[PDB]
Amino acid sequence: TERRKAETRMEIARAAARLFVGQGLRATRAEDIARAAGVAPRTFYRYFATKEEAVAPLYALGAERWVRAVREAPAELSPPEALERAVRHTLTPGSWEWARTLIRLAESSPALRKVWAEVCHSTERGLVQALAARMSGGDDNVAVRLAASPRLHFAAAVAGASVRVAAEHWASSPLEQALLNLEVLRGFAW
Amino acid sequence: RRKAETRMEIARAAARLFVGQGLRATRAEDIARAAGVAPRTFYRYFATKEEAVAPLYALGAERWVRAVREAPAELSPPEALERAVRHTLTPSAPSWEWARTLIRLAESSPALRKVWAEVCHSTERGLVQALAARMSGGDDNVAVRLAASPRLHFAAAVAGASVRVAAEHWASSSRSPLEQALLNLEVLRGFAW
Repeated sequence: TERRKAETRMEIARAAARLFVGQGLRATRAEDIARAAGVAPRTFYRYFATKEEAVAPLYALGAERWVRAVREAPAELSPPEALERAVRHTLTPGSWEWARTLIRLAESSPALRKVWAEVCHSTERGLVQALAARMSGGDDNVAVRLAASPRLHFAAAVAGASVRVAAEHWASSPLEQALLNLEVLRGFAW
Repeated sequence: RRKAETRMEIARAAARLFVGQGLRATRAEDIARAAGVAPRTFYRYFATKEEAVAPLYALGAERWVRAVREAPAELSPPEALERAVRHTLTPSAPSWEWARTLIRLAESSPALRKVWAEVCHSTERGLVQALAARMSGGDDNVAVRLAASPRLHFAAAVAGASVRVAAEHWASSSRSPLEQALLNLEVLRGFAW
């Protein structure tokens, strides 16, 4: 593995975030982010095509924590339990306000909305792979069948949406909403 | 204005090429040539080759939202939702067959997946406005309250996902997206409007 690429990507991301909240997206330019990250423009563009794409790593961070929390939940737990536990772990504060502002920024920028939508959408497949495993009964072979299941694809989307929508509303106006939202899966044919 | 006309011409050109030659083989410059436009003009509208398909995707998504809005007023939201799904996912095979291919392409390209995810997500806000109006009782003032409702935001997301997921599976296998979408929607049976 080489996480150095990954290390540098985050450093740039954290720089972009401070600037976007500090000065706004329009005022901030890709070149300014590079300066802020203590790196050359050529390097910036090696990793990101545009200023807005530079936030993705921060978003990915929140989303991966959620998926990991589902995967790491104790085996004995049921999926909706695992889902409830995951939500609570992430969205009950471990900063917090800075998250609120970064998501808030997406409401006002199409380009940032794209990044946000893209990160959340990617999370879905991961989440299917987490849920599939949990129900798998240990057989990877049995699991792979379930991960190709449209029913599971939809459930994953609904769980994702429960958190994402809450987060979005929280930012524009999250725990209480996400949990309320999840209730819609109560009956779900897992 | 003109932008949209131009944007679609480029998009149709990209699509023909992606199916004709594949995504990797095709470059942004080739799309411009195909669209009868200079590269500078291409980049005026799109940052990358994959972003050029968005207008085609937007087309399918706007059909779905429009079908919710255009449903007869007397219809209840879930009825309106049911009507929209049926309209949106009941087929002009060349038009239906193209869609299947373009969505299929997303399964194999991360960059296209981004474009696909972004178009479907945009649809959500439009849909909340449509649903809010339906329940509005005509008062825009009463409507705006409902459009700020987190319960409605979630329901809109779930309806969107019901169609999108079905569409995605439809594209990847050798059926009707309709059956899956409706099945998926069942999760809103007795949702609180």
